[PDB]
Amino acid sequence: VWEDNWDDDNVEDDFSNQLRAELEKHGYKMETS
Amino acid sequence: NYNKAVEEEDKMTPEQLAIKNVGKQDPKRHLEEHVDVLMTSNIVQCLAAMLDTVVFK
Amino acid sequence: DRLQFRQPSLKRSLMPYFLLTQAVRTGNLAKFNQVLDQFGEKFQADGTYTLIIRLRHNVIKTGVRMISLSYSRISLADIAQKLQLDSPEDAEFIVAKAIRDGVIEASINHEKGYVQSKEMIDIYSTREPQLAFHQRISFCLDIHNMSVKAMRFPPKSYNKDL
Amino acid sequence: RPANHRQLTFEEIAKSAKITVNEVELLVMKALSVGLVKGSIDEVDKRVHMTWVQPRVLDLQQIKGMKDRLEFWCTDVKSMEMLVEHQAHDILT
Amino acid sequence: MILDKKFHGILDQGEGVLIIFDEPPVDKTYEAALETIQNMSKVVDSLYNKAKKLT
Amino acid sequence: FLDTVSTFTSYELMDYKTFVTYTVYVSMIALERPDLREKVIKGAEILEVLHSLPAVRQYLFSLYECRYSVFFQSLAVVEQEMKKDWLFAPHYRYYVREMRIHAYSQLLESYRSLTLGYMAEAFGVGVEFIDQELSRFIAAGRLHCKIDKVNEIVETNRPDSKNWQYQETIKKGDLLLNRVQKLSRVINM
Amino acid sequence: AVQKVVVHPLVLLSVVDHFNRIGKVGNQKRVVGVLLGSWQKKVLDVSNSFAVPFDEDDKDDSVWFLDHDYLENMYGMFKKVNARERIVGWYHTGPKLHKNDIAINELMKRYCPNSVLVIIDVKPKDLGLPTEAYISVEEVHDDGTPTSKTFEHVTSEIGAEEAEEVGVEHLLRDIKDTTVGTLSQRITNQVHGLKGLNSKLLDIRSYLEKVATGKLPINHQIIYQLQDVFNLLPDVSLQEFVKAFYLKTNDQMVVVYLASLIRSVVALHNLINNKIANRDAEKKEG
Amino acid sequence: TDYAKKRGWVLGPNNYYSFASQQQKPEDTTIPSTELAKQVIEYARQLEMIV
Amino acid sequence: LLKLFTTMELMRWSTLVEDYGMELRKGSLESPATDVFGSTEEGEKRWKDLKNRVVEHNIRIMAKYYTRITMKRMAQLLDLSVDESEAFLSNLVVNKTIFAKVDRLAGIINFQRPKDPNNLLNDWSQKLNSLMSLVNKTTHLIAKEEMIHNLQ
Repeated sequence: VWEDNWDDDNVEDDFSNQLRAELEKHGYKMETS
Repeated sequence: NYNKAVEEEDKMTPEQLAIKNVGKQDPKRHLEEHVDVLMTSNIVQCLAAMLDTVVFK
Repeated sequence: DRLQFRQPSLKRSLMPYFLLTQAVRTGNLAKFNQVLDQFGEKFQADGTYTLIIRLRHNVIKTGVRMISLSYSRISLADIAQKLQLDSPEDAEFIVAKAIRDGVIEASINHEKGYVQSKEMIDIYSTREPQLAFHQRISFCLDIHNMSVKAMRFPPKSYNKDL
Repeated sequence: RPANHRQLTFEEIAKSAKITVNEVELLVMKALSVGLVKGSIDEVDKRVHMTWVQPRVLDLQQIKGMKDRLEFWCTDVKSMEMLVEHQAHDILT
Repeated sequence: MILDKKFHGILDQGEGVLIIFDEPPVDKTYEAALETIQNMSKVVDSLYNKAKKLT
Repeated sequence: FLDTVSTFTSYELMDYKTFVTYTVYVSMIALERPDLREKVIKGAEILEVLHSLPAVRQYLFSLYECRYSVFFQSLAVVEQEMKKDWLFAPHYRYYVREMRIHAYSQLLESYRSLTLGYMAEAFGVGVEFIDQELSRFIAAGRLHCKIDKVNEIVETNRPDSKNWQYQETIKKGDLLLNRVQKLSRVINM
Repeated sequence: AVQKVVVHPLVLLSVVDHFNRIGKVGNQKRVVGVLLGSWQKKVLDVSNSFAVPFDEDDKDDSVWFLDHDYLENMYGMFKKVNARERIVGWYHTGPKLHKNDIAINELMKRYCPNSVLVIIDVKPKDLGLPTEAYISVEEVHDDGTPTSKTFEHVTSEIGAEEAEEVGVEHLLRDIKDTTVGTLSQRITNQVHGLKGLNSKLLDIRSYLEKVATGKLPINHQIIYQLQDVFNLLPDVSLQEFVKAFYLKTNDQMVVVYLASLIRSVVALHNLINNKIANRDAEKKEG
Repeated sequence: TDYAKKRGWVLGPNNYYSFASQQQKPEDTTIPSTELAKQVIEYARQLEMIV
Repeated sequence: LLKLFTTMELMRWSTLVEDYGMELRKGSLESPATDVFGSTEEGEKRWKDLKNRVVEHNIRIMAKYYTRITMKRMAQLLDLSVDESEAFLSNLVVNKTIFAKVDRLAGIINFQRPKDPNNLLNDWSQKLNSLMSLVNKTTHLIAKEEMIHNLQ
């Protein structure tokens, strides 16, 4: 389905520059933020 | 509920109508009944102006 | 972007323009301004750099349009600092230009220096509905009514010969 | 006042009856206890809303106002009858 | 228990306001939506018969 | 995957533990609370196979229990294990966003107004990150109505039942209107 | 005692006979007829009636002429041929209520039980219902006036049981039945404003006239309830009823979806047969 | 000076006050009911014209 | 008995205190008042639950009237603490108080203003008012039109 590729490409491509995953960083951001 | 009860067969009508196209076997018209349903449904439209007159003056 | 086309030509042709054509959505001025001229060879060497030199000033318009599709009310620090534009003059000016359009509503307030807002953009649900979708009922019944004419006349064009 | 914001407040009752504010609740409680009025007010701030009541003696300004409002209602019903029936009779019959 | 939808209610943290509401006319939007979805296939099938008989 | 009772260890394509490990994502994310309570929580399948790996029980009782303090600390295992797979890696971005918006709609469903204190302490993350999270998921995600920030407290209204329940057909009314306009285009040509 | 009555059109067509057998003499006074019905059940049901020679005087109004032998003979023979119906009251065709009606009705109050009175019009020009049941009962007045005969209005309906509907429908062949739909509804929605306009407009003129130019007290006490009921609707601002307008307007939207969708379903057979029939008749015509 | 005679507003204690802002009273639902009745007349007309 | 019959006006029980005292003093009639107070606890339950029974029964009477008595002020006029009024509400939760509306900020209660379904409540009221004006207007119109005929 190419309809969902607009949002998946929007957020996926939007995060391609920086903070792509960001899930591994929360473990370090809990004690610092 | 009756409208959907007819549309469940109207979903099967385009198959036969898409196969034979010759002759009519079902004596039901499926049109004038829905027209009568619209006639019973037009009471809301005809009486809406009546409520507009009762509320207005 | 490229969604329904899978060919190994538009990918390689779009690789240099990809990072910037996605960078337009976020709309960062200082960083992407250097990112463009950093490795920019072909898309800026295409000639006379007209549409890209207009794009460098169109980043703020696409960004404020992304704000138009985003929340309506504007803050003094959070979104003004987020958009790299700390100026209460052109902020309230452009927001006012969005209020005079008629598609949205907003307000301005000044109590201690910060710009407050009630940000009540609640839809017309349970707020003057008859005046809200009255023209929707009239217009939809006019189009569907001329559609009823469009299903009454073709039968006449059918029985005209017999 | 038959119309034009019939809703009122206890200031007129306490002012005309020279009674305190603590006794207006017993005053309206007795008014509802007699049975001549059925007033039920859903107010938050102190307000006085009434209901059906009968003069039982005489009202001349309500006879003149009865002729004015009556003639206005009649000419409005006639105006709607001629307005709707005017073109409606010609297009539907 | 509200997420289980056993009764009408909703919680609150900032103000603690409790609001209870319900929507009685449920059988209207369901039958209407079923009529729209079922009739979409009727109009599409009509466009398939006309599109087949024309081109 | 409702017929998993008749499944057995099939070394041909995928092992049973790999089939459960692969279906726990589509079942854990692609289903809501009533769908889980009816399908998997009522069924004894996950009740029998939960003893194989104790992590799955944590990701199920933590999600169903709405405990994000352990969900975000242990979510890194789901992030790392989600990728590096043959067929399940290229779609790892959809499960993350869909699960985050699903959890935000789950907690935000039964909660009308939410202060930053109970939210920051509940999720265990800074306010500066959830600010842009909700900022991107209100316009991009389109989960609820306008957010309130006058007192630094998330307060929504969500009038999506009374009027919008009847307005769910306006899309089929407009698209059906263009479709009957095309029906008018078929006339005489 | 009696909440509603049932009057068959046979007695009013018998009044048509009263206007038919005149003979062009030039009198056409208020011919009094002896009304018959069934007083056994709580509801009153008139089946048929007859006439009695009734003549008044020109100047003196207190003159009234009745007959006991003719009433006992018509009631004896009519009771012999049909014992299911007995005497109930009488009725006059005069449009005006004269003072002599207490003496005319007093005879059937003494000899007969409580008689009902019905006032009709000699010319079928009144748009309203011609039958009004006026019970002859004495009511206590609050102002202190002596107890006298009071005519209280009892509601009435014009219906036929078995055959008179068939006979009237066969003799007319022009009137239409209920026929729920567009015409039977829009006709009422168009002419109803005149149906109330002629009555209310015809009443407020004599009303406002007798307000200032009136004497001989007409029980002004009921006028307080008149203007009171008129003031029971003090021009509501319609603020609370907005949601009700949203509900009725939502039902209007439902009727819109039913019309557009159902008519869109009806357009199938037409918008298909118009093509498949014309192209095949054209390609196979020659 | 020019805006005091052009706009014609009030001058407070070193502040500019704004009046007649969102103060319009909503309709009494009387006129839209009449135009709805006229629209119903047009619905009986166009829906029932050829008959 | 007449005060306890119907339309119980909000009055002070201090006027009844001396009435019950003299009810215990006089012996010509209703003499066994000391026999009513024979037990040390039964009479206290009859008195406390009696004043409670009337201080709740008057609430059951005024609950029919929608005048919004603002019981917050009534507690001030009655000179009693709000805690035993909350206990009175604890008697209302078993006294079928489900038809009520309270407020978090203020203390004013509302025994009316429901969701008001327009198809039942406003429909019923509009039926009684509109139809009552129709048939009621129909009675005195032609009735008076027949009353003015006697002048000729």
